[PDB]
Amino acid sequence: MKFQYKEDHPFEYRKKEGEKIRKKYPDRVPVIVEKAPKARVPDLDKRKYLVPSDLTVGQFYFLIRKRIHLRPEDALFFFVNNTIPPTSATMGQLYEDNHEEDYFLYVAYSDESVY
Amino acid sequence: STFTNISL
Repeated sequence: MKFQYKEDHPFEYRKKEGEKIRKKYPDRVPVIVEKAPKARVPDLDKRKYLVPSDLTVGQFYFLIRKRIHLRPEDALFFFVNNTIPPTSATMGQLYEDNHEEDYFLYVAYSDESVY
Repeated sequence: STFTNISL
């Protein structure tokens, strides 16, 4: 999927951090958020997040739109494992169903509805 | 490497 976070961090390091943070914060989930390749939108100022497990995917989506300063008129989509996630899922549910072997959840965003 | 915390 090409996340710069993976390019910058050896797997063993990611897995150790993800396991530790999930044990430490049972009510939060570790999430990497990055702009998809080719997307015509801003990069986020931060890519590594600790997100409340009860926040919904839809709420997190609107928060990300604000953090990249997107006008409400503009398009944006999330991709998790190359799939647009259900907006009513909580971030904890999305994490449980989609975290990688390093215990991080990865979310890409794009102005195009295809990753 | 710090995490950015999202508040509820």
